Amino acid sequence: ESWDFLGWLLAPGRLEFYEKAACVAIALRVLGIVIAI
Amino acid sequence: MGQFYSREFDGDPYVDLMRSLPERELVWWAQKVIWLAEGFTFVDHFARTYPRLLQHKCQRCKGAGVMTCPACLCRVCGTACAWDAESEWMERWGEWESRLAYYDKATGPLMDEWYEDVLNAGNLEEDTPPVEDDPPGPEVTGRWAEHDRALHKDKKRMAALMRRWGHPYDADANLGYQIVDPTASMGENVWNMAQVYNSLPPELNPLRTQHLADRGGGNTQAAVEAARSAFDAQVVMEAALLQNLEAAAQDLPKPHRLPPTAGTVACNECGGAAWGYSFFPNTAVMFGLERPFWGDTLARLSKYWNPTQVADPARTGQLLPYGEGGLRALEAVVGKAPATTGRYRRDLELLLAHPELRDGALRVPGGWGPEGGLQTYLRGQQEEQARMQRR
Amino acid sequence: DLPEPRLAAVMPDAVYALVQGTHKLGEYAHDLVFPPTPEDLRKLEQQVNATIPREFDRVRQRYAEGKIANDEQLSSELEDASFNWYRRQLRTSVVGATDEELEDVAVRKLRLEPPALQASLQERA
Amino acid sequence: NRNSRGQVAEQVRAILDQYDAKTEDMVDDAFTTEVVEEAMALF
Amino acid sequence: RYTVPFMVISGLFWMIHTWILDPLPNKFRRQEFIRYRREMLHVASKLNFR
Amino acid sequence: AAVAAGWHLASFALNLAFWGVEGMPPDRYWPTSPRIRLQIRPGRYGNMDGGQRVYMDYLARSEGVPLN
Amino acid sequence: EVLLGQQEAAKNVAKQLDEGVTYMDWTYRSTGVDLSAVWDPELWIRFREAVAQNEPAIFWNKLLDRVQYKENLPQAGLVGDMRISYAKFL
Amino acid sequence: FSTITQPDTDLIARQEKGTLFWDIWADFLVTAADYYNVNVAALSTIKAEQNSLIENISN
Amino acid sequence: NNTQTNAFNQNLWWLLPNLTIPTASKNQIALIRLNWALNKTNINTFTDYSKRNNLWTTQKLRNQSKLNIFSKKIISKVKQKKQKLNYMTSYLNVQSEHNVKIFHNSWWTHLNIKNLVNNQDMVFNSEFINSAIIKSINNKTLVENYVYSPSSEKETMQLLLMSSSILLHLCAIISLVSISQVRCFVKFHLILLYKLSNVYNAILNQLSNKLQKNWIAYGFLVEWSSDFITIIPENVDIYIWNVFSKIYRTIPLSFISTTLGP
Amino acid sequence: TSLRGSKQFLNSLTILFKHQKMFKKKTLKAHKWPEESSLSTRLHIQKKRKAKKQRLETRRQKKRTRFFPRPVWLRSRMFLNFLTERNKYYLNS
Ligand SMILES: [Zn+2]
Ligand SMILES: [Zn+2]
Repeated sequence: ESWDFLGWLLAPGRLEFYEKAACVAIALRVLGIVIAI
Repeated sequence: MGQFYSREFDGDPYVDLMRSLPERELVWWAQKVIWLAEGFTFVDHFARTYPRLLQHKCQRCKGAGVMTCPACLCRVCGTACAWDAESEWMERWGEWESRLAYYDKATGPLMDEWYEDVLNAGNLEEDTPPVEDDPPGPEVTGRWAEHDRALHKDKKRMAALMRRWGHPYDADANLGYQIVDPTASMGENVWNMAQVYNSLPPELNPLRTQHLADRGGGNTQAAVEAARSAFDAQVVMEAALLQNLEAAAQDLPKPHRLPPTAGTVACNECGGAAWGYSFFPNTAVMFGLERPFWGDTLARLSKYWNPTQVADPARTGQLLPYGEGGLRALEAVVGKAPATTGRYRRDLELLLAHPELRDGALRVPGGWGPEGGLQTYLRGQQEEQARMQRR
Repeated sequence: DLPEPRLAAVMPDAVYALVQGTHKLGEYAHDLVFPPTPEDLRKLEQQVNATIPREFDRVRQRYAEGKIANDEQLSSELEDASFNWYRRQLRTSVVGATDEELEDVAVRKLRLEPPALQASLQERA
Repeated sequence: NRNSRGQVAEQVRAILDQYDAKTEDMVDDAFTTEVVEEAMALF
Repeated sequence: RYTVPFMVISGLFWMIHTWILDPLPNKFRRQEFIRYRREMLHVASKLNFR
Repeated sequence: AAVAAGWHLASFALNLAFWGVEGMPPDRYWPTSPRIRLQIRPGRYGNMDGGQRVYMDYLARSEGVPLN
Repeated sequence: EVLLGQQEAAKNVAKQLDEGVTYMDWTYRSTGVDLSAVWDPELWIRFREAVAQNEPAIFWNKLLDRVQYKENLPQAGLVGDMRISYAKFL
Repeated sequence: FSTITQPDTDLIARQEKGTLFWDIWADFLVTAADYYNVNVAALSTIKAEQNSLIENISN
Repeated sequence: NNTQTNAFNQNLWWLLPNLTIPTASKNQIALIRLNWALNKTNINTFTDYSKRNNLWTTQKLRNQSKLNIFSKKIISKVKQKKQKLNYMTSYLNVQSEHNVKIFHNSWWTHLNIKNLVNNQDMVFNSEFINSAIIKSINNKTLVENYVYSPSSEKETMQLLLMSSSILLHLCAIISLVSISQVRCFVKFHLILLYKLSNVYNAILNQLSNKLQKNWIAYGFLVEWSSDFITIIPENVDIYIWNVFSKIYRTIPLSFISTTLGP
Repeated sequence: TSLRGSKQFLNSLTILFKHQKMFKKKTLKAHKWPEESSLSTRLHIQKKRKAKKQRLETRRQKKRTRFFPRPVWLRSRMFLNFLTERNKYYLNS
């Protein structure tokens, strides 16, 4: 019942990094589609 | 980010593409950062999991490091601990609770709004005056009239409280105003806690007794410093215990090998190490064969708990079981008598003698001795009743 | 990994969405390989109306077939009824239902008074 | 349910966040919901 | 048990640097690419036509 | 412990008697460079003009001269 | 998709035979991989109950307790070197 | 040595996208050659690149 | 905040105010006490996205200015109030919904209490492990009855154990570095160590120069973006190969001496 | 003079609620082991207050809001609990 690998992978600091990287990836995917002008 | 424009980046066709596409340049930068972090994640996972293959425990103590006492289970055991003494449990917990009440911000927003109210005494948004007008007479009896009078003296008693003690934030009884707020960042609150001595209660704060720096006096370096050092050692030992519990929760060997206690001795082979790393990987950690089968453990324990005699006790002349000495309305109706109990006998007798101590409005601090809780409250009531005859 | 705002919310939201989508696919399949008989009015009434407490009787009489209740007026009356029930249950939690305090806690919180089995089996069953 | 100290802090924050007819038909349980909720978060 | 965590880490980061950040589909993708201006802008610096 | 350390010292003294390169023929299966042994060449992606400067600085440091 | 509502009382026996989905004890003799060493039958049962009752907290609480196990360690009442003894514990 | 001295993520990703751009979709030289090219001065801002591109879109 | 989940976070902890066995041990104990506090503030479990907060906060705050359906709304409202009662009272037959803790989750994890607990710096022993391992190898040895139980036997099993351990460690290292992101990590660390070695070299050789007889283009972009086969001399490859071949040159003779001995 | 409880502290939420907030009538007989006049008056005041808050006759035109003549009968007991908790430091030896 102690899921050490998943608790380590989903640690709050790593979750914060994944949020930041998802923000940057979504912003740079939008910037690249809305440049169709 | 404006980079990849000079001659120093001439030669790669994809870089030649990224010259005129800033979105490609930004995609490259973000992707390189993400790839580097993924490499960090892979390496950290390897560095976490590969030492688990190298851990081997002692086969005699099964990785415990302590064995059951040879005698008595004493001068061969360990030296107990601080918390085995049952007589000091309530005092230790009372001092710990008094220390934790400094840090406790469970009533945080309530004390913050009280602090704002006592800071700006110009509030508004009342919108209806409470009626709340019935302290009827100093006459009649019962419980309702007494509780209602004690509830109606709330304003004057609160004024007395705010005059004698004031706000906890204005006297540093609590942590103060907004210093540790969640949702800000783990690290801004760490900075605010490291600011002055916010991690210590004022009973151990160094900036409270430095004014007594001449000649020592009340032992600001021998009593307050000793108390602060003991408190820090206790919280560090709590962190060690939590790390040991975390390692025990995932079946891993414990990192901190604690000394043997009053029922245990050190292992014969380890001496207390109980496990260690080695060059040779563990073939039980690998292949999943680390824990024994339940039926095998049951068979081992049954055979160990049920010794058999293969000699009839008539040919061998044995008439007694193994051991020394050999020849030889209580405990069968009610069953035994408590042994750890007995220090609470006086408090139980006083609670039976005075049923008013069972009042729901009364909350004593707690304790068993003459000093603390029920006996302290009874002595205070008796002293008040004796001194009201002289006044 | 997922939508931006926080990963601490979208992960339970995704788990809840997976569970409810699995429930909604388990349903509509047991209404096609086992379509509803009058059970659709029997098990959706009575055993559901019993779970509906008091303080909703007024809004159930008014909005349903007795009057009209708009959209936000209906939601406002439902909120008022829910808060009346919430205050009633807070009072039932501390001072009890229409019974004394020696039954509000002494026999209820302290789990004395063992459940009625002899009386509920002989007199009823 | 018995709240730990952190969950008590969450309760105090929720209660202190939340908000931010004839007398006859008025329910007998007509008390101040916020005051009772906060007096339950304490004690 | 020893090999899946690497796949989990790789997939978890692949969702954020390939699925969301930079995709790459096949087939007819003319009208979506401004890259071809630069691509035809460097054709004389690429291999002799053949 | 002296026997184990003596075995390790005997191995080290054998390596000392080996000393350098003298007495050993050149081997066509084992050239002195792993890039010769394998097939590792730089290609179109990765090589850039500034890389010559960086290569010059790394080669200066590897040869042991403090010039760049 | 289809509307062929077949009726048979052996489908209850087949659903009971889908206890292998719960326990994964058939996996080694069928594939070679002993998935019962890593499968969580309690978590599968909680997921099944959550799906059946439309109450996702039943599965989510167990999953979060499995993931954040360290935060489930006793942090209340264990303050500052709370060791008794082996002998006092006995 | 052969494993550690191998292309990393940046070099591998610049090897498939670079192939896709300058190697797979650079086959449009045969298209633009059968319709019209000048090359050479098709660099810079000749303004025939725009006409060739819109003719490629129109097909 | 940026270096939170990394081993390079226990180096910022030593750059705080005073916060006050050696002084380094006292500072570490003080930092462990600072981590123990702010967990005793009981703010770590609070999350703005908890279902508990969405029960009160986002239910009074959403309305704002701005069977069937009715008995599907009534039951939903009753369930919401039931969860609110469970979160507050001794309500029964209600199960709560948890939240992901994201603040100060395990304060005891990012601390090195080992050197303090084992009574180092004030002033247990391993190696029963390998003795027990080789003893078990000898005591069981699997018996090579197919070679009619030869005399050496234990030597063969010990050689197999050493070979398997060495090969497992080397295979783990090779499989780890076979990942391209791990190669990116190695490249980044090599660049950092090169620049820091240049700093060391600058300082040291400048001192031993005056003591004799007494921008991103150059700064980590053209190195981070280039194939490291390009910017690496063949001199260092030849040097590493020569060092390796000089170290592992007596292996045949030492193997023959060990196996041909007693 | 030392730390001890008091009956004037009124630590019981049941006391603090049957006296100040909750005023209902119970009809049953006891099986296992309070100024009704005042209670009825307080209940009627409570009903008038709830009614007024329901027809939005208050300045704050919301049915439920946060009053700020904050209850002394609650703030005082919170401060009493904090004082008795932090004054346990003098309960040593
Ligand atoms: Zn042992
Ligand atoms: Zn003993």
